[PDB]
Amino acid sequence: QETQGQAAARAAAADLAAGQDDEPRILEAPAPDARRVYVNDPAHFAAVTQQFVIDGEAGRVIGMIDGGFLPNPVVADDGSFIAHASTVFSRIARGERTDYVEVFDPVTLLPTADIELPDAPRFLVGTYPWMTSLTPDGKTLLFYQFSPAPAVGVVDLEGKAFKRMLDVPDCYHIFPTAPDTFFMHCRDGSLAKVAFGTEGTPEITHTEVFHPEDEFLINHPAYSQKAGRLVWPTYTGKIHQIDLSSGDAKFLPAVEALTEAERADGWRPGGWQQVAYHRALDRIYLLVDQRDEWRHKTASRFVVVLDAKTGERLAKFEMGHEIDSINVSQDEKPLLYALSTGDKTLYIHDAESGEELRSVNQLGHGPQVITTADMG
Amino acid sequence: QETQGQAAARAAAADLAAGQDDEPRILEAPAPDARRVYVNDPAHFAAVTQQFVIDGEAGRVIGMIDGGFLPNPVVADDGSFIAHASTVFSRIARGERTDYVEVFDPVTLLPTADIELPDAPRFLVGTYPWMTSLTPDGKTLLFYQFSPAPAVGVVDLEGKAFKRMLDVPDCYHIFPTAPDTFFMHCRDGSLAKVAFGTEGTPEITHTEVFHPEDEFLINHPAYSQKAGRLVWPTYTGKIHQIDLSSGDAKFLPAVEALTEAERADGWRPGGWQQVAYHRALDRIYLLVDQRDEWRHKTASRFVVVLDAKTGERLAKFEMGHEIDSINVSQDEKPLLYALSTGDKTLYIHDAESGEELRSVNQLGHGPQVITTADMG
Amino acid sequence: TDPRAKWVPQDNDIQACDYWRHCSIDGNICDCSGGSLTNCPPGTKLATASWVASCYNPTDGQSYLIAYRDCCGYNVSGRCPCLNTEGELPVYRPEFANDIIWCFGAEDDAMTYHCTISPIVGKA
Amino acid sequence: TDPRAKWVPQDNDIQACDYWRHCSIDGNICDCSGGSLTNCPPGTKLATASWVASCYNPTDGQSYLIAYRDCCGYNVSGRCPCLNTEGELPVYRPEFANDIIWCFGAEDDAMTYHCTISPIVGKASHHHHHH
Amino acid sequence: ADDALAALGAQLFVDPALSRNATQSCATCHDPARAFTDPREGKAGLAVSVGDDGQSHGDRNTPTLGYAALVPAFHRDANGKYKGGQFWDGRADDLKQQAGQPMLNPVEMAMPDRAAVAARLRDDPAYRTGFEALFGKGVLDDPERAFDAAAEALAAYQATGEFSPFDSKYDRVMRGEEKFTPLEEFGYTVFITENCRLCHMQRKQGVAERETFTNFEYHNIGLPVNETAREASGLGADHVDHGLLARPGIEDPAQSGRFKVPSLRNVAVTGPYMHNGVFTDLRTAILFYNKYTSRRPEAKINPETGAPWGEPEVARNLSLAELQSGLMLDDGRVDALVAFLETLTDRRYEPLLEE
Amino acid sequence: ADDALAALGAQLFVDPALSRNATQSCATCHDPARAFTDPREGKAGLAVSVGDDGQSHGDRNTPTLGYAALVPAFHRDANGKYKGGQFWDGRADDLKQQAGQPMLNPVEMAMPDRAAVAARLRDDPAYRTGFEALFGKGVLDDPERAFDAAAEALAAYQATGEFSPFDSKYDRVMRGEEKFTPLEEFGYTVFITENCRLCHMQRKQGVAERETFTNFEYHNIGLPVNETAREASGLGADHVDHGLLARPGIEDPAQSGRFKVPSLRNVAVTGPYMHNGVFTDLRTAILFYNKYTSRRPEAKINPETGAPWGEPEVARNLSLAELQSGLMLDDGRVDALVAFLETLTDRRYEPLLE
Ligand code: HEC
Ligand code: HEC
Ligand code: HEC
Ligand code: HEC
Ligand SMILES: [Ca+2]
Ligand SMILES: [Ca+2]
Ligand code: NA
Ligand code: NA
Ligand code: NA
Ligand code: NA
Repeated sequence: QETQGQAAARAAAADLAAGQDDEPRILEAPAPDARRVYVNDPAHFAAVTQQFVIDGEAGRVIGMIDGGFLPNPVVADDGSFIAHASTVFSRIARGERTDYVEVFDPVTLLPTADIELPDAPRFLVGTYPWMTSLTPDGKTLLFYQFSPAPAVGVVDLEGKAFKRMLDVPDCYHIFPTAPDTFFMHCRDGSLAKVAFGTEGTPEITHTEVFHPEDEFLINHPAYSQKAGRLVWPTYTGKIHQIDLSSGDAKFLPAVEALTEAERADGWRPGGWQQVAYHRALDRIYLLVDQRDEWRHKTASRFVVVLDAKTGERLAKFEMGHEIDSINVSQDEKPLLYALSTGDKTLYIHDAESGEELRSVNQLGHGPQVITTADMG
Repeated sequence: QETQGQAAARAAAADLAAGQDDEPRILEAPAPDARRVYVNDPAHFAAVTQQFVIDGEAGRVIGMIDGGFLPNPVVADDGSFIAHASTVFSRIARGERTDYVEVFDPVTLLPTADIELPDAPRFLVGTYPWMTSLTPDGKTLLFYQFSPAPAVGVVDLEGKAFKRMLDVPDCYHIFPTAPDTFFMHCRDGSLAKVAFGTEGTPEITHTEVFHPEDEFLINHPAYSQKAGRLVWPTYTGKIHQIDLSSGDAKFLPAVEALTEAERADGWRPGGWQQVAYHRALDRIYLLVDQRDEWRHKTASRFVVVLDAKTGERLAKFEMGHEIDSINVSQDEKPLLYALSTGDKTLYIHDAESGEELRSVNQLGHGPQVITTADMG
Repeated sequence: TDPRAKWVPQDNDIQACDYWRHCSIDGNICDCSGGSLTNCPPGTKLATASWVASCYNPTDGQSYLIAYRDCCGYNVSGRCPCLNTEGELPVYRPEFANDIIWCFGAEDDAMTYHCTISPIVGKA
Repeated sequence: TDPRAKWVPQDNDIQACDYWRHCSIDGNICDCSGGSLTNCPPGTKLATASWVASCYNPTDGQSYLIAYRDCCGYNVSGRCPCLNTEGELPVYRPEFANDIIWCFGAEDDAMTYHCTISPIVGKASHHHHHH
Repeated sequence: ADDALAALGAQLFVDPALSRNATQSCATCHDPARAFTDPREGKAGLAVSVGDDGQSHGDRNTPTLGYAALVPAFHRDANGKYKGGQFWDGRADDLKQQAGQPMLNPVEMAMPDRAAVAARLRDDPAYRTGFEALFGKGVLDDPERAFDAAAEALAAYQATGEFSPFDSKYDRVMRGEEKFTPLEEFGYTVFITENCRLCHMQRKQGVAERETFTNFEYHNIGLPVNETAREASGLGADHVDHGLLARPGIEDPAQSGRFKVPSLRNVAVTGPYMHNGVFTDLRTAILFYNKYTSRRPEAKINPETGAPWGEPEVARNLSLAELQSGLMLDDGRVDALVAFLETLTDRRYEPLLEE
Repeated sequence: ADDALAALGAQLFVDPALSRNATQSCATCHDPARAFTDPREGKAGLAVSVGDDGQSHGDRNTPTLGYAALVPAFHRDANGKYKGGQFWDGRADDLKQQAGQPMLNPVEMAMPDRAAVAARLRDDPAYRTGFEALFGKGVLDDPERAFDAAAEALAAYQATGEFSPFDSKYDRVMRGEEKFTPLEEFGYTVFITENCRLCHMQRKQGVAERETFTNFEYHNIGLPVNETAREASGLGADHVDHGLLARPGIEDPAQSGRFKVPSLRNVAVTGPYMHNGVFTDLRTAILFYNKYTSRRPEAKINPETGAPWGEPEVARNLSLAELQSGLMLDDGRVDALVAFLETLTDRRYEPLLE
């Protein structure tokens, strides 16, 4: 019930009364752990941006990382590093463009690598987590390029060097399954498996087509790399699941997040990061609300929780705020993270009861993306 | 009563209905005139900032210019160009620092010069207009340096090159009075005249001390280069006026913007740009309110207007908003500009009646500085 | 004002988020930073690529193809932000996707987003 | 909330703009971006330069010298902004002036402003500003 | 009278008597069975047409006459863009000024002079009656009046519905009578979102009444010489076709290498393509644009030859602003654009798409 | 008792029988009339002191003993910084371990050994009484016990109020008995806002109970050799004073050239300045720091000589983070710092201030 500012006033007054000395210095963040969460603020397309590093258990900002124009954040699942792909210009938002990847130490937040990406190759888009992706060994970062045509850049994080671009078909997003392989989603309704080397045409194999041309699959699917589970909602809350854990795509039965009566009464998912997935519990969380069909990027005030195997609904939480984005911590008794772009506030909820526990406000100008590590 | 957005909907619908074609293109801003006004947003110390170019007559944003960290804007009085001294870093707010001057065409807003300033020499401070100043011929830009000591940098706008730093005494601000001369205000209470050649120690002469040690002169005096009139309020609203038009300082009789009875009742100036000066009318405008003596940077809700020659009060306006900065157009029937940092809004008033005519909102994150050209 | 309600176009004010041609705009209306409905502000660069939507015009009962264009090479204007997504499809149907910074082709390789213009290019 | 009223210090919450040591802060409180009352957040650089104010502590009735320090090399935090000006003097008395970015002496020549810390260095009163 | 002028033009259009050796009419090179273009094979394939002497080749590809009546008369607009006119270089102001040129051209119909053309008209009792009814008695006795009247009649016939029927699948879809396939609709969406519509739509904005997929402007898209056509024409290895600059009265060197944007209507059936017939296939004409946008090696190679596209005949004044669009056309989008451009084919030429 | 032990130390302190030829006592070099420093002019001015033999000069300047009792025993703190001890290089752990060293140093009091010291102690009936009362019968017959006891009394005498009275103007102002002048107050504010307080203040934050204007750490501020003092010391032109690295048991190369931060109390009356007495005027010692900050050509010049300050004697481990502060002291700030430092003069030395 005592706030963090009140606790600190008490502590500082006791040190003053006791005559305690301490040296002003640069703090280290606490060690990365399951309840650390990162919030990125694309700032409604501003030329510079910010990421907030947060202790979810305390509801406290423990660090920040500056970024350039629409950067893509990634967080190693084991907690060993974080990194982003970013873009800057010689005079704020014009002149010469430099695209680069920086890797950071997760406790000092100092850059430990700054790697230039030649010929300005990043795709500049409102932030989609799976447009830049670590392989599961953490040694390689893969990023999407849209112009002049779809391609995938390969960055060697261990050797701190850009490696190559790969040409790909008309496909989007990058879900890595092995040191040398990832999947993309194709315009034709298939996934493409891409297996690449340092040089040479990559081996690209399409899966079966798995959805019709008029089912629209959102820009923010959840992907659990450690489970190889791709959880892909459509505009109506139908959920496609793809099991990539064998190294090939296996199509799981589709589930409906909303009932037929709810859909008839206008319930649809909506927001930005509309879906989360908890690996250990095998559970799916989806941001939903009553809305017109083309209001699919507006906030939502409800989260439905369902069993990924059977599709059975476990809960429907009333969030009590306008929520654009959700994610969960990957530990036992996980937290449900609920970010409001409009309130610039992260609301931290108990993922089992749905109760709001605490919140962190003043998170930049238009915070949109929540990332956690799967450390377990 | 028809808004600009309404008039523009009607014109667009008529073009459509008539089949009038028009080519999408980059517009030119209207010619600079007496009623153009520039609003600088330092954005509460953000690493990147914006300037808004506004037509004060229509109450319309006619253009923008991007800047770096705490830039200093200047506007040529004859309307031929605008410029700023700005500061960028190679990784947003960290890495190699570059300070530079850009000069812009006032109708295309395109940079016509980009002049690097060696060894990152700018003084980084909350924005004071007279910390970066043009000479009256418009051919030289002078900027203040605080570290390692007070100094003034000379930038040749005609040859597009930094020239040199001038060593000065313990003095602040820069009021140019000729192609080769400017005045500064010294810690000891005198003004210093600095006369500078193409080479040498400058010739530096002091006036006698014109204010005592316990009389505090604000960071934002009004200076009319065309009048050679420096108008410098103290924290109590006592107004020092210095005539620089003969090329030497002559100190005018001090005037009090507030009466003794008002001062006893807590009236004091307060805000950022607290004082404006209209040359043709020889009139002084001062933002004031009832305030504790150490709330001198808070908004004020009143403007007092007084005759600069006699010190008689001509008017006292209730502004009707929390105002931080004022300035006026330099034409007849001048506008009084009243900028609210908190509202991010420029309120545009008739300077004679004090009545609000129109406003321009959404001006950045914490806009603070108004600049007008004196084109008469 | 209910953000989840069906969007209702008007043809009376171009600076409002419900103006009919802004049915799939994502960003800022150029008219509010010194451009006009179909012209960029001074100092920006006009992209040559576009994004399309079919926008109903309540003035004449007709749907028109709006081929939006970004004005680029400036930090985001911050004035008259709007986000509408009528007909808007995911990134793999990019001709209708509006999170992409469509600054491709702008002079001087400009790729930062300032604001968007809303010119008509045909009937639906 | 009257912004023009005499400022009233408290000793119960360091994240609030009326906390007693913040009597001449200008920027953002470091404790709100991963620092603490007297420490910089990770990744930032602590300046050696400082600004002073005599800040009255309502708890013990003494006035302390707070020699503020900037944490530099990051964009402004945006969390817990505050501007107080108790005893604050114009730029030509720079020891007491708070619009200056006091990032001098920061490692790596960091000069951008992120947030400010509020340590005590001593007791005392100033001629221009004594309780 | 409107009918009568155009019916007189109909007879002239197919009359070989307007050629020196009486072997060639307008319809020889502008064959109505081929969307008013030339099916005959010459020394350069179909790239250029053979004249009435059976030997002389032109140096430009014979364009369709379909929809040519929608083009404005030649003028400089307020932005200083030239627009409108006839021939690939706009050197004729309008259809009437163009009509007499093939007749007197020694590499086409090759009549010696106006008097010889009038003497041919006079020989024919049907022309005496038809001309005199519209233009007055004695018209065929005055070479200048007779030549001017014949051009008038020809221009009037090309302004009829027969030349500009607006019955392509595209027109039917726009009238709500049918729907595009997903592939056609995709190609339409590509056409409008990529750079194509910056030159191949009538208007910069708003809605055209009678779209013909050209803005009537002059652009240099940087095409190479067609070597076999240029050898056939006999103009010489050192010749340069300066496009618009060659129009008498244009002196602006910025107009060098600029050619009038063709209407894309019937493009599917009027190969080969560009002002010199340099590309055989419609796909190749589309892939040419990727040379400005793609970095792939394939983008620099003409798929018909396996060789580089070639150095521009005029390597200055390229429309780089429009051409350097930042986005290349992948194969699925080239497929879509071919499908869409096939929808611009008039109904009566749909049978031609098979081949 | 503690009183008695110090009273014994008071006797020893002024006793020249502790020197080989009986020509000098502690008080000779640490003169109480000069804040316990050496007024005598030798071959290098007042830079270094002459020993009992009348010819030998040291290589370092004699420090004040005022306030030396506030320095903690030598140790290495949790951040790996050495702090405390005695001598400019910290080679003695505390005042007790220091006191015996001038006695036996051939360039100072020059006694041949502890036994010679004991013998001189035994010769004095007042010492037999005084030492025996505190340490037990026969103390003076045992050279080790005698010498160790003499050092204990001397350390006790130095820890009395007479060495550390806290009666300077600065002290009176902090007790609220009087006010700084405007210049002195400016000077104090300069000292706190500029780099000086990074090294010359007991604590990092909070309020010190008995401030002595040092943090007790070791720094290399890049001082040049004092040429005439080095010549007078006889250590040779090839000698390098390695400061703290010279303490036995210190091996870490990063301590080379570092010296103990001196207390600034009575600084106005204890010139010349620095470990080697190189600067005679307090204003010159202050101006020295401008060499790391100012870009004016005069910053490179020692005003006392009109020539460049000179290369550092040890050109590594300079405390650049603290020294390169980005801010020059202009003349007005240098005047204000002098005025402030003069307020740190003990009450009994205020008459020396002129
Ligand atoms: C082959 C020997 C031809 C005969 C017989 C005629 N035309 Fe033609 N036509 C020909 C070429 C090679 C060209 C382009 C030449 C160039 O310099 O650009 C043309 C062009 C026209 C045009 C212009 C169409 C456009 O620019 O879009 C028109 C209106 C035209 N031709 C009409 C026309 C008439 C009426 C004819 C009989 C009098 C005639 N042409 C004969 C090839 C040949
Ligand atoms: C202006 C800069 C243009 C853009 C952008 C595109 N086109 Fe174009 N096209 C243009 C010109 C000036 C010409 C004639 C060039 C010459 O000198 O011959 C063309 C020609 C075509 C053709 C051939 C038509 C014919 O020969 O009758 C086709 C099929 C064509 N253009 C298609 C096309 C497409 C699909 C585009 C977007 C990729 C495109 N053009 C862009 C002018 C310009
Ligand atoms: C001149 C010949 C001296 C006599 C006699 C004594 N001292 Fe001294 N003292 C002298 C010097 C040159 C130095 C510094 C030498 C060095 O290597 O650093 C000292 C130092 C001390 C200190 C240390 C103070 C400090 O580091 O701040 C103490 C406590 C001290 N001296 C005490 C002392 C006593 C008790 C003496 C009589 C036995 C004595 N000194 C004699 C110069 C000379
Ligand atoms: C740590 C890096 C320091 C900073 C910053 C300042 N001083 Fe200092 N001071 C320091 C040391 C380690 C020493 C002795 C150096 C040596 O080897 O001899 C000093 C010395 C002084 C002196 C001379 C005192 C005396 O000899 O008794 C004075 C007057 C002095 N220092 C003052 C001073 C001022 C005013 C400063 C801010 C401008 C300052 N110092 C900075 C350690 C450090
Ligand atoms: Ca053709
Ligand atoms: Ca000394
Ligand atoms: Na050929
Ligand atoms: Na010509
Ligand atoms: Na000397
Ligand atoms: Na040693």
